[PDB]
Amino acid sequence: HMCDAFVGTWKLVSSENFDDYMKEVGVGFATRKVAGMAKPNMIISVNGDVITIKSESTFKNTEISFILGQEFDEVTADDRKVKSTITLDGGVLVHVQKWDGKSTTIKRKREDDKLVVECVMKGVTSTRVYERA
Ligand SMILES: [C][C][C][C][C][C]SC1=NC([O])=N([C]C2=[C]N=[C][C]=[C]2)C([S])=N1
Repeated sequence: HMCDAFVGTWKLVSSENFDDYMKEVGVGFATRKVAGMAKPNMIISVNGDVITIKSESTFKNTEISFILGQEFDEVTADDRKVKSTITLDGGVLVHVQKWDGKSTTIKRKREDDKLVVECVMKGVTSTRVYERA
């Protein structure tokens, strides 16, 4: 019952600073535009120790599966090849991506009836709020 409050199908309801976050990450113009237009559903499931997170939109359908604390290689929606580790820290799922000497952290937390995603790259934070579908 690790992560139960995260499990489910979630729909994006608001975004702030995502274009600026993607700029800082290095996402190019055309991908930023089409990805910033995405209205993703985030689908989170658990089977034993394996957590799966899917992001589905008209831009891309992506899926990762992982065990907490155990690094994996990921291809991101914007085609970076990154090394990822996801942990649960005080109720927050913390996802760190490392590539080309850079790092970004994506945090997922439950707040009221929302799932709030905070994406940080150097000084820039984007907040992406989801509700149950
Ligand atoms: C750069 C990226 C792009 C994307 C595109 C599509 S939409 C979406 N997806 C996803 O997954 N998410 C989570 C994350 C991850 N990573 C990073 C950040 C975040 C969100 S909130 N949204």
